[PDB]
Formats: sequence, structure tokens, C-alpha cells
Amino acid sequence: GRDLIAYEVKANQRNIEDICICCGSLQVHTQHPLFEGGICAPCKDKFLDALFLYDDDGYQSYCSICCSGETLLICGNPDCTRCYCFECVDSLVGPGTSGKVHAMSNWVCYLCLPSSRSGLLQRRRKWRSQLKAFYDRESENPLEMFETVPVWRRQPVRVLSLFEDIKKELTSLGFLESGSDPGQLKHVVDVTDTVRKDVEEWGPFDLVYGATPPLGHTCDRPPSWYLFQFHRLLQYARPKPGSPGPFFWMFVDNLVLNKEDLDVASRFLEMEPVTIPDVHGGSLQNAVRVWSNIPAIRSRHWALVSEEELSLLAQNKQSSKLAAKWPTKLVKNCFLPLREYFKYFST
Amino acid sequence: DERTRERLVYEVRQKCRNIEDICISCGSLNVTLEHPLFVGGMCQNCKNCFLECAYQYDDDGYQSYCTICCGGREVLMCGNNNCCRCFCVECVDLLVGPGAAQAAIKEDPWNCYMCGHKGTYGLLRRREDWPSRLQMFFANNHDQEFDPPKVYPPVPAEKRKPIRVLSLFDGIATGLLVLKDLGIQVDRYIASEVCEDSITVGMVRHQGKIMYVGDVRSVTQKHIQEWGPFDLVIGGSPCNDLSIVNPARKGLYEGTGRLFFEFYRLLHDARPKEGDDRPFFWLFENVVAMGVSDKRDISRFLESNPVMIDAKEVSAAHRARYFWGNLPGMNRPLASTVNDKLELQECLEHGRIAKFSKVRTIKDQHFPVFMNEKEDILWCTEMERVFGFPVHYTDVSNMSRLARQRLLGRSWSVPVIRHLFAPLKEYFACV
Amino acid sequence: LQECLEHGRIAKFSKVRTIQHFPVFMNEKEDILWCTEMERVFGFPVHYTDVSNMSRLARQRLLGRSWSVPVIRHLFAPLKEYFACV
Ligand SMILES: Nc1ncnc2c1ncn2[C@@H]1O[C@H](CSCC[C@H](N)C(=O)O)[C@@H](O)[C@H]1O
Ligand SMILES: Nc1ncnc2c1ncn2[C@@H]1O[C@H](CSCC[C@H](N)C(=O)O)[C@@H](O)[C@H]1O
Ligand SMILES: [Zn+2]
Ligand SMILES: [Zn+2]
Ligand SMILES: [Zn+2]
Ligand SMILES: [Zn+2]
Ligand SMILES: [Zn+2]
Ligand SMILES: [Zn+2]
Repeated sequence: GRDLIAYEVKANQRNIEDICICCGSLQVHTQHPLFEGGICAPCKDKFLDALFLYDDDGYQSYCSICCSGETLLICGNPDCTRCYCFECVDSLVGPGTSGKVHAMSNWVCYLCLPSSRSGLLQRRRKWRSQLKAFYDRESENPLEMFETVPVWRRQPVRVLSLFEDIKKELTSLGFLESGSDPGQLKHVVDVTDTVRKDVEEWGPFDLVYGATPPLGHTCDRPPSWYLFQFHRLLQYARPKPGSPGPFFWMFVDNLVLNKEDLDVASRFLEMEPVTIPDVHGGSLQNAVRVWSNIPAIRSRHWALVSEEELSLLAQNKQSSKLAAKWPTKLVKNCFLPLREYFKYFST
Repeated sequence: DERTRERLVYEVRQKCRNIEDICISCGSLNVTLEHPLFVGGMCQNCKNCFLECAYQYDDDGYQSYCTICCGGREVLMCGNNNCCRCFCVECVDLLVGPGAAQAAIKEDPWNCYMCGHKGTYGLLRRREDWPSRLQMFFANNHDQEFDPPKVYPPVPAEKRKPIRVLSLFDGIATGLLVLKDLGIQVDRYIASEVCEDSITVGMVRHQGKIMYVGDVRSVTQKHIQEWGPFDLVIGGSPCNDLSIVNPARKGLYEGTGRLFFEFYRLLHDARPKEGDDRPFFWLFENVVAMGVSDKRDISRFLESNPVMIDAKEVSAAHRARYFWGNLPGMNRPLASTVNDKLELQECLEHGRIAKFSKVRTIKDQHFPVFMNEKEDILWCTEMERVFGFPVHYTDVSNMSRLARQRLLGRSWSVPVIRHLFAPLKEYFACV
Repeated sequence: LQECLEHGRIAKFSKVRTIQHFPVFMNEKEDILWCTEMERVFGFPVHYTDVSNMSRLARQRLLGRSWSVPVIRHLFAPLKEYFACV
């Protein structure tokens, strides 16, 4: 009972930490990370699932308190993706608050600025850290996971991108500057002579990217060679030990290296490939295999797409007379979580 | 108008505007006051926000909002010991610079600017007599202008009689206890209370000396008349819901506000008529973290200007409370006797050392005592010692620690109430 | 027992026996001896056990195990004949 809590805390003088704010359950597995209160075990699982899930346009996919995508309230800060739901704002803040908020249309959310008086819902201090610690202790098999950066503490992101230029993509993701002559991305085609001294001369980097080519071969050098060159220059672009700043890396395959070379690659990048298809009408138009540390890269995986169907796709797309196009839209949305880590700006 | 606000700040730093001519809290031009702590003007809306928010504190123990604008976005908590102040990012973007907040966060031993050892900074400088101006800032609340309370001439010492107190919202009988500490003869002490444990505390500690009643609301004017003329009516509204400390704040003046008006009604019922010049006195108490319009309605109904009194001046707690009343010398400055403990460490038990010098009652700082390399609560007898109660005051009945602590917390600070009730010795009989 | 009670309390019993569970008729209601009264029953000084933040059930249990103070005074009293005095 979501509505009952307003009696339970006020009349029964009960701590918010003893009840689940996300649904109204009285048995809580732990406390809620972002806001003051407890959280029960299915809601905990639901939260961890939805955690870094965003939408295609840019904003967060589910409701930041309870993870309800059914109803959404968009915050009115260009540097805040946090979207809410009506049931929470009236349940936790008081009986007629979500409609007022909806009628404002210039409403900053709780995280943005809490100076507004709140009925019951209190914002936890330090909450970014609390979120990280929550994921650490509460996720089964936790992963490489970095604390989310406060918005004023967000610097522009330093990209290395090997064998494929991502300037166009990430600029369209507002991550890179259209008005700058000093480029905030360093595209390299040929890495063959490159030394550790050279990658270090090019500056430190925040994001490293590298991808195998599509089926139309620009060169005959085998698809394993790109992977290994990526691994090397990746080990070069790693930040000096002791660095708290967030470092990421993302390798992409356009179905061009076979299972044997794929097994080798899975070993060397120390996780299993994430397949991210293009399905139109139910039909598998295209697909791409990824490795990266980027948050919620692994929950985009589609275990429905079998390896035999990908072998059939590779055979059908090799035998066509069409020139090969980079599948921009598949890996485009796989950079959205870096919004919460790095400086955005749009025009 | 946000761009205009920042623009105004730009014009200030280019020496085209004075910082004292702008409201540094919200950027308004309607400058009436000066900001007490720091340099800049202060509009009246930001005064009201400053009144409501400046002494609010989170469950953390640190401030609920930013010290500068009483609002702000994401605050920056201070690492200095015993300091609980918060500076939001947006203010530090102006007064220190748009690159120094980000570099000050990276500074792990970070002191706030009220605690900064240097004291002076470029756009922000700390005004010197800020505790004096903080004290004056409540005398600055002349928005509610009233006439002074009527001063009655003192009755001769041979004609004095024992005092008769109506004490609404008695709790653990602090008021009678303080009257006995002063040595004033008490003819009768009528007390209206609902919580059984507090009734019990009073019954036992005051053997054969208190007549108990039921609900305040049930008490009629007929009861007030038939229980003798009263010489001192005291009371304090519940501050469990009225404070921001309770996580459950569904209303603000549902419940507690009603009970204030009960004090109001029985104050009129116990007030002698015009022409009856007999000495009558009354005290109301409330917590500082309250609403402005709330404070206005209270000051209007009681027809008086409140006096803030903080217990830090005399005791071992931060206990800032408003006192409305006509008791003589309610304004005069507090004196702390040698029996009163101004350090927390003196209130501790043996074998216990305190990191804090004052605790404020509410991996994080929840419990204020470092005993045997371990964080631990103040013991209940120590909390008694912190407010100036007699030792073991609340150990009457078989009650839990949590309930008993809670019981203790609500109570008035004993040397403060001794400081307020002390000139009543000039008007009533002694033991 | 009535002399060991607090004020406002009247005991039906003249003795309490620890080796009608709740021995006190206060305000037409049956109630346990309070902790400071159990202390008075055995002859401890007043408020002897209120040192730390312990529960009532634990503290009663801590009191009940103890030796009876005038009994141990009666026993230890001839030792004044053998050792120094203050
Ligand atoms: N309707 C009511 N009538 C009487 N007392 C009430 C009441 N509602 C609440 N109370 C009690 O009044 C107190 C509010 S504040 C008590 C402070 C008191 N001066 C003291 O030193 O103990 C609480 O103990 C609360 O339980
Ligand atoms: N191994 C042990 N060593 C020391 N004390 C022990 C013990 N086992 C139990 N005790 C304690 O010894 C007591 C048994 S009887 C205590 C009576 C004591 N004369 C008094 O007046 O308090 C209990 O407090 C019990 O907790
Ligand atoms: Zn739940
Ligand atoms: Zn929600
Ligand atoms: Zn927001
Ligand atoms: Zn202002
Ligand atoms: Zn501020
Ligand atoms: Zn400080």
C-alpha cells in the first residue's frame, strides 16, 4: 500500500527506513540509495535491473525512485536525465503535488535543487556514493563500476577511437564540440608503428574505442590483428595507477571474425560478447558483437539471437553487391550512461 | 531572471555594483537588510527563509540546507570538528569562483568559510562581529511590533505568598522542579498531561505535591475558576512534528498547532480581570525551527515579541527556543553558574571521553562518544546531566531506553528555565 | 514492602519472593516493582544500577541475582575487628 505510509509515518511516528517507500511493503531488504527510506527485496532487484537504463532520445528509461516506466515526469534541467512518476510524487510528497509539478513545466527535480519544501520524501546526502556502494553490496557478481560525477564536476570527455571515427556519433550525442578547432577526439586509422610513448604524448584519454571493419575490406589485414592492436593501445591508454577518474573502453565487431578468433577475443577482453541486433518487423536485419565496461552494456544483450542465424546473416550480407555502411545506430545508444559521468552540451 | 542574477554578480565583480547593494542569497534588488554572517544585502523574503531554515538540521547532524541562501542545489558539508554548516555549489560558484568549488571538493581536509583559518577571500569576506549580529538579528524582528509587557511593582517580602502554577504540557515536571530549585514556596501545582510515563515520573519525584488532571482540551473555564486563582501559567507546544528532525512531516500545524491554541484559551481563562492588579505571569515555549507565519500567528495571539534563548550559553546542549511571556528580565543576558557544565566532557561518566564539546539532540555520526575506541550513545543519566536535571531523574518506572531518551529530549533546559523563573523570587514566598 | 515502594504506590504484599505475578496495585492497576524499588528491596543504595543504557528486563535480571545487602552487612560486620577503618 503506497498510500498507507502517510499514516504509518505520521500517526504511528514510524521511521521511513522501516517501510518500503517504493511500494508500501513493511519488510525491507535494505535502505533506498537516492532518498531517505527502506527498500524491499523485489524492488531491490527491480532497481538494480533498471539502474542505468535510459531511453533512445537521451533520458532515463524508468522512474528514478521506484523504477516505473508507466508514467514519467521529465525534469527541466538540461543536465539532468532523471524522470519520475506521479504515484510517487503524490504518495511521498503529499496528495496534490504531481499535478502541480506537471502544470509547472519548468520543474527541477529533487536531485537538482531540494530547497522546495517536501512532505515526507527526504533526499539522502552524498547519494551518488551511496548508489555506488548499494550496487557493490547488492548486485550479484558486481562489475567495474564508478561513482557518478556531480554535474559541475563534469569535464569534457577525452576519446581515442581506433579504426573508426566516432566524432560524428558522440557530437550528435552532445559529448563532443562542434565549435572547437582543437578536437576532443583523436581518430587513428593505422596504429602499426604506434608506441606507448606516442599514446602518452597524445594526452590522457577518458574513453577508448575500437572496431573491426564491415564486410567490404578496406585492407586485407586479418580481423584478429585489429583486436590485438586494440588490446595493446588499450593497455597504453590506461590511466596511471592510483587514478580515481573514470576510464572506459569499448570494442565492437561487425560479425567479421569467426568463432575461434571470437573465443580468443573473449579471453583477451575478459568477458563474453554482447550481441546487439537490429530487428525490424520481428526480422533480424543486422547485428553487432560488443565488449566494454560501460554501465548496463550487458543488459542490452539479446539471448534470443542464435549463432547459426548470425552465420546466416554474415553469409547473406557478404554475397550482396552493396557498399558497406558503418552500423552507427546500434552502438550509438551504448554511450548514453557516460552522460552521468562526463560533460554534455548541445545546441 | 537567473541570467540577470549572474549578470548582476558579474557587474559587481567588475566594480560596477557594490556587493552590499545586492541580496547575495537570491539576487534580488529589494535590499532592506544586510546579511548577518557575510557581505551583501538581504531582502525580506530571504529573511523569512533564513528564519525558517537556518537552524534546521538533517538526521546527519549537519544543516538541511545551504548556509548562504538557506536553499541551494547540492551542498558541501564541512570537515571541521563540531561544525555542521553546509555551502551549496551555486553560491560557491559566485563568492569563491567558478573553478575553486571543483578544486575544493578534491581537497579532502576541507574547512568551510565560517571555519576558514584565513578568514578573508576575494569576493567573500566574513563580517567580524557575526555572533553579535546573530544575537541582534532576532531583535531585528520588529516586523511584529507590539507594546512592551506590563511591569507590576514588587510586593513587599512580608506580604509574599506561595506561588500557584498551572502547567500545561507538563512532561516530566521540569517547571515545578526548577521552582523547588529556586526555593520558592509552591501552594499548588496543577498539571495536565497525557503520556503515562511522564505522569509517573512526576508522581514519584514530587511526592504528595502535585494534583494531576486529564486532557488539556477537556479542561473548561469552570475548572480553571474552581482550581483557585493561578499565579503562574507555563506551557510549551510539542516540537516532535514541528521540527524538521522528524522524518514524518505530513503537516506542520496539524496536531501541535491545535494544542498551542489550548494553551492560549486556558491562558485567557486563568488571566485576572482588568482592575484586578494582582501579579500574574505566564510563559510559553517553542522551538526555533518553525514557520514564519506560524511565528507571526503565535506572536499575535499571545500579543508579544518572542525572545530566543539558546542553552549553549549555560548548558551542554544546543537548545535554542523561543519564549513568549511577561516574566521580568526575560530579555537580560544569560549567566552560567559554576554548577552548570559548559563542556560536554564534564557531563560524561567516568571512563568516557567525548570528542564533542556540545551535542545537538536528534559510518555516519549518529552517536557522539568515543569510549574504548568505539562510537556510543550518551547514556540516559548523561543526557539528564546535559540538560541540567538532577542525577538519575527519569529512572522511575520500568521503561525502555529508547522511550526514556525520547522522554528526556522533549524537555526544557533546566538552567535556562532557572534563568527565566529566577526573578519570581521577588514576587512569591521562599522556603 | 510498602516502605520500599515509591510514592503514589501501595503494595498488597508485605514481602516479594524471587528465586499474582506483578506485586503492586497502583491506580487500580497491577504493575511490576520498578528497578529502583527492587534495589530498595534488597537494601542497595537508591539508583544503584542506572549506569549505562541497558534495557529494563536485563537490568531487573542484573538486580535479581545479587546478594541481599543487609544480610552481607550482617556477615561482613565482625571483620571490622580484624582490619583498619576509615
Ligand atoms: N494533549 C496533550 N495534553 C498534555 N500533554 C500532552 C498532550 N499532547 C502531548 N503532550 C505531551 O506534552 C509534551 C510536549 S513538550 C514537553 C516539554 C516539557 N516542558 C518537559 O520539560 O517535559 C510531551 O511530553 C507530550 O507527550
Ligand atoms: N565464568 C564467570 N566468571 C565470572 N562471573 C560469571 C561467570 N559466569 C557467570 N558470571 C556472573 O556471576 C554472577 C552469578 S551470581 C552474582 C551475584 C553477585 N554476588 C552479585 O551480588 O551481583 C552473574 O552476574 C553472572 O553473570
Ligand atoms: Zn518495495
Ligand atoms: Zn516512482
Ligand atoms: Zn533533475
Ligand atoms: Zn533575496
Ligand atoms: Zn547557498
Ligand atoms: Zn566549518
